[PDB]
Amino acid sequence: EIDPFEMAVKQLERAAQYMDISEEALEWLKKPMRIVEVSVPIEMDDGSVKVFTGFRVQHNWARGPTKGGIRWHPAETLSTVKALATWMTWKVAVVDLPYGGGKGGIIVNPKELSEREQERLARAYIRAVYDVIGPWTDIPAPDVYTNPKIMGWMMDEYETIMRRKGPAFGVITGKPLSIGGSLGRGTATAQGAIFTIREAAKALGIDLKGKKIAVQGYGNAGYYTAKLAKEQLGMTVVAVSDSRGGIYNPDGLDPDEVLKWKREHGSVKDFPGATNITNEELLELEVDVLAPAAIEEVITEKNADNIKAKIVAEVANGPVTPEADDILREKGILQIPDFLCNAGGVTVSYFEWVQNINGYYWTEEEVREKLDKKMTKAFWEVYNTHKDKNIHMRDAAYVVAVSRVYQAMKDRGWVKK
Ligand SMILES: NC(=O)C1=CN([C@@H]2O[C@H](COP(=O)(O)OP(=O)(O)OC[C@H]3O[C@@H](n4cnc5c(N)ncnc54)[C@H](OP(=O)(O)O)[C@@H]3O)[C@@H](O)[C@H]2O)C=CC1
Ligand SMILES: O=C(O)CCC(=O)C(=O)O
Repeated sequence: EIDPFEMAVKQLERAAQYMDISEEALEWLKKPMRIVEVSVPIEMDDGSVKVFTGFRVQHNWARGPTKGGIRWHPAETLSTVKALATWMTWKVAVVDLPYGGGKGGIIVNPKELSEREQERLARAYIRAVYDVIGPWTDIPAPDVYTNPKIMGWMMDEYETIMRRKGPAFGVITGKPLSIGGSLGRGTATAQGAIFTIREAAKALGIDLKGKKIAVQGYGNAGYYTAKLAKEQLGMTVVAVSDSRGGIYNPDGLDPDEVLKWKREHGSVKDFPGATNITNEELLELEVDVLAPAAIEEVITEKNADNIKAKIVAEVANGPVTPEADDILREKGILQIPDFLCNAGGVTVSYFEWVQNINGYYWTEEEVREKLDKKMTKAFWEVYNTHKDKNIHMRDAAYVVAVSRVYQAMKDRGWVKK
């Protein structure tokens, strides 16, 4: 139940309800512009040939070449890929990139595939979808169960097929630094989230120096968010959690020590000098910034009234339900929309694509400054729409993104109204 695509269409329809958009443009936006389903045959280590199902959905390319990652998950469906491409369209539109929306995926369990089999899978996927991808057509990226090594393999296969007739480095992002990689990719999402948190604090008029932050989820995104907050913003990290449990310390925590203790003991549980807590009561501490960077849909009707965070930074992909959205807005809580808070990753991916296209590569400082400018401008545009239209922050972000895409469509002459 609860079809993925249908939910995206519903959301797109809730967004259009707050803005003036023609019916033909909305109907165009409700349909992906191109969907490609291909068979991906690879040779297994036992010599047998197995055929996998691969997807490549390009939702819209009015603003430019489509952008989106490739997922290798056993539960991947065409509907999920279409919904994620639709969401990626708004994600690149809100942060003002010359990109469209795209997405790819292969129905495969990568846990049971060896390195050689994974390389064969990546190369065969490239051989299957070469005709619909390119540096100026469709730029894939890392995603769940996919890493930069697979990006390098895919880029090498694309370069082999294209015969080095153009910027083969720019066809795919997230590559290793040795081959067309970009500095600052590892901490892109956390850096963008930190920039949006700083801008939100500036908007609310509060100083983050010496304040408290709780991060729910301690993956790369959560750990880097906590570390960057403590370093740059000067905030005090109070509570973190893994999939198992959480810890509490009112005097503060050192993210590096927590990470060191997490990989050593396999979990964040039972950290010395800290009190063991659960995610459900961790979301309820009185803090100024709360950053859910974990399992989706963790804030609902049950716990919406108990949130005491002044700012909620949705690092994860939609951890707050729309009814919880309304409840939090009624309480005077500033929410950064999920596809705006974690837009730093796609922005750094765009920077990598620009570097590959141009043949000139930037330093860490230049990438950080450009990311700062882009994220600050996007957040301030969203907040200004919020204030002007008297709508929710998520609604304002949807309004901005759909307005940009609609203007791009009207300029091309695709829609006459
Ligand atoms: N990675 C990125 O570049 C960006 C990520 N996002 C979204 O953000 C989130 C984090 O990013 P990512 O680095 O990929 O995640 P990771 O795979 O690196 O880490 C996953 C983490 O969340 C924890 N977790 C899983 N389920 C729960 C749960 N039910 N309760 C509490 N903690 C849980 C895991 O715990 P444990 O350590 O015990 O396994 C782990 O700490 C994801 O949801 C992702 O989709 C979007 C923006 C870009
Ligand atoms: O870099 C990209 O194009 C996709 C990265 C991503 O998964 C994201 O930013 O949500």
